[PDB]
Amino acid sequence: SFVEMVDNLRGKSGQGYYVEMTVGSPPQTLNILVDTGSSNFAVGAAPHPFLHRYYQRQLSSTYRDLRKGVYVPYTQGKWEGELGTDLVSIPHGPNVTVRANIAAITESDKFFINGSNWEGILGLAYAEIARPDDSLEPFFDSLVKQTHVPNLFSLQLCGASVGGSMIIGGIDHSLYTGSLWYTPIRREWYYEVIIVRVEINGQDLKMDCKEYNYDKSIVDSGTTNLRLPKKVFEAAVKSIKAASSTEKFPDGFWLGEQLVCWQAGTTPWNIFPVISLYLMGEVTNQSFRITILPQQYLRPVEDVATSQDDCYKFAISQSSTGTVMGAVIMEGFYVVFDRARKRIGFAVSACHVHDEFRTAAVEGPFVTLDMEDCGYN
Ligand SMILES: CC(C)c1cccc(CNCC(O)(O)[C@@H]2C[C@H](C)CCCCCCCCC(=O)N(C)[C@@H](C)C(=O)N2)c1
Repeated sequence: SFVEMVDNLRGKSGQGYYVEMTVGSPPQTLNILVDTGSSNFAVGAAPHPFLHRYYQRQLSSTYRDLRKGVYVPYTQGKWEGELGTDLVSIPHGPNVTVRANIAAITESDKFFINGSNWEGILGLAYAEIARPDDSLEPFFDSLVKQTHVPNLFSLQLCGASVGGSMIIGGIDHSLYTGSLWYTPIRREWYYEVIIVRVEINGQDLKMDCKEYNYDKSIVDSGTTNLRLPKKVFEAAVKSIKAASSTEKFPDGFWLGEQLVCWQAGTTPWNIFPVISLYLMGEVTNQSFRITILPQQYLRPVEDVATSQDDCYKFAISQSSTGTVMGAVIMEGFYVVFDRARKRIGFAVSACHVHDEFRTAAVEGPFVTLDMEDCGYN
């Protein structure tokens, strides 16, 4: 019955992936951004220039006020609203209805995106990072408690306008090839993992592996880019610059500001290196790696000019709050959030990214000593 959930995600490049949901009685249909990097379920509940529609509490006979305010500040963007509960369903999901916490967004800043087609956010991470506090039960915890849906879901985000799948309650084996490789969830707040080694074009960055996880590493479908701590970011940019010194780019390109362009069909993919992230495995001294193609961290963008060339933005950003494995990393992999077994699985997606001589990969096993020391304390 998982086939009913295949291809239930849609989105625009750089504007996230969303699923169709209904809230209230009678059902109100809304597109909800799926975000594994937060734990609040929130919807537009008041007019906004970028909102096509929104939740109208007054029309829901099953709405209940919680008489408590709420606000969420993300790394970029924020909103504030009113808490309440209502009945929720997922048309292209499991065949159930749950009573869930809903933050009715009444005011927001640089959160909704002009013409993005989604009107709310579904935070899939754990209660610990829920606002206002961990007693506000997140959506997925409610789903699992109230129904027979097993405590795991999987995400297949397909790249370049974009689509994918959120398999709720299980794993759909037709969505990936090869074996699934699992990494422990270090702590149940964000989906936190431990990166134990980083290579660029097969060259180890040779840093204290604690730097990779300073101060945490998370898997976050609500973030576009791969975000790296200052020290790691500088090493990676230095390495990617050197591999691609055949050509020249504005330095604002390396900051994610300016885009770069090439004559349609002549993007010089070969001069951009592949990036390998090694993740802590399930057995002692064992890791596995995921390999990222340049087609993943060079995000295609529409050229606002009279030209119809190939234009891209550098989708690796500097971070001050740890490593973020964002959407461009998850694209091309099938990612299993196995909450029941405190682990996250990776496999090559059926909608994988294609190069001519190179391929994205999930390979193991590897031996890695002292992986324990890579976690930050
Ligand atoms: C809420 C708490 C727990 C919290 C606090 C700080 C950091 C985190 C880690 N997760 C951050 C996040 O992924 O949830 C948001 C989601 C977003 C606002 C949701 C709407 C935007 C979706 C499409 C545009 C993506 C551009 C982008 O990449 N962004 C806008 C990053 C910069 C970001 O900030 N994304 C969680």
